[PDB]
Amino acid sequence: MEPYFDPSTPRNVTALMGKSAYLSCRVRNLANKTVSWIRHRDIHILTVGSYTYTSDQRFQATHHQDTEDWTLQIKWAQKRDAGMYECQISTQPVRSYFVRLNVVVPH
Amino acid sequence: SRAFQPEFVESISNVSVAVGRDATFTCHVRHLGGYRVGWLKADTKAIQAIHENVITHNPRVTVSHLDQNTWNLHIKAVSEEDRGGYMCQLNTDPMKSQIGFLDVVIPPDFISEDTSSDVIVPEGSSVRLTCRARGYPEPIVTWRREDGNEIVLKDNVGTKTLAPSFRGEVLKLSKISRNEMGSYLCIASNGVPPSVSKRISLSIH
Ligand SMILES: *[C@@H]1O[C@H](CO)[C@@H](O)[C@H](O)[C@H]1NC(C)=O
Ligand SMILES: *[C@@H]1O[C@H](CO)[C@@H](O)[C@H](O)[C@H]1NC(C)=O
Ligand SMILES: *[C@@H]1O[C@H](CO)[C@@H](O)[C@H](O)[C@H]1NC(C)=O
Repeated sequence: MEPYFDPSTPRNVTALMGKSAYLSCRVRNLANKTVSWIRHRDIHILTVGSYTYTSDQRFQATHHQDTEDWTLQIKWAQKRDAGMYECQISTQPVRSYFVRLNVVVPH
Repeated sequence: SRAFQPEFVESISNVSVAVGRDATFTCHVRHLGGYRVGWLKADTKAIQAIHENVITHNPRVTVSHLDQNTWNLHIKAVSEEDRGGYMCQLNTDPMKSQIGFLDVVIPPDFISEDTSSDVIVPEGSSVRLTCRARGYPEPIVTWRREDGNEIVLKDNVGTKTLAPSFRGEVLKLSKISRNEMGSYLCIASNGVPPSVSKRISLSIH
């Protein structure tokens, strides 16, 4: 069967400025496809699997094997980082799962 | 290895090819160094490839580079769904990108369901000769007598027009005389080879 996204994967994430942001992406039946993170505002490829494409060293994707979660971490989150992000499975055609990040200040 | 980032040398050329032919997009860079050329489809954001690794499971998509300045994306046997913009991207900070566009044209091809067969009709009758065609851009149909004589177009009010060709999918012949019997050719053309032509015999008794 073809891969798919866990629909429980949160579509709306809120991080704290200066802290790390975490965008989860749970995938089932990945097989030999890859899970990639894309930033929408400039269509910048961030990560492909555990590989990091962006030169912004704040980014890292981690494969959580126990939950099959391809989590994106954004260190030193800034207001500029807020907006829309895409988790993308390399099927043909691709599967996409949209996640919005919010960056706020405590209280 | 020192700090000055790569640059695009020239834009991505727009590409226009017919279904089943091969398309290549090229990204011309300078001083690429250790940065990597990425490719993706702009409209779907589908990642195609990074450096020499094809990421899409589309078997028709591959990559190559002529040299360290000339990075290619190859789309083999193009299809209608490959139509769109293809983004070349460098993992500099901040990122730099260029887009080229692929247009997928289709050569003319008749629709057998609504193209006329050979017909035998009484003198003085009216006949619709039809050749419907499909393709992109939309094909135009041209009618000609195979023997080079003129097609006779008439109105209800008693006037006839003699043209060596008639443009239109439906050739309407009315109050036909024996002089109009013969072989009619409809040619569907849209600039995308090959053109298609059907031969229709009109018999008038
Ligand atoms: C996303 O979360 C923020 C903070 O919790 C909230 O203000 C916003 O309304 C949420 N967006 C949607 C579409 O629910
Ligand atoms: C992924 O697995 C399928 C299984 O049929 C195979 O055909 C395909 O070539 C594989 N792709 C890669 C990149 O290994
Ligand atoms: C390619 O074609 C598109 C229209 O589909 C046009 O908007 C664009 O400017 C063209 N690009 C170049 C480099 O000619």
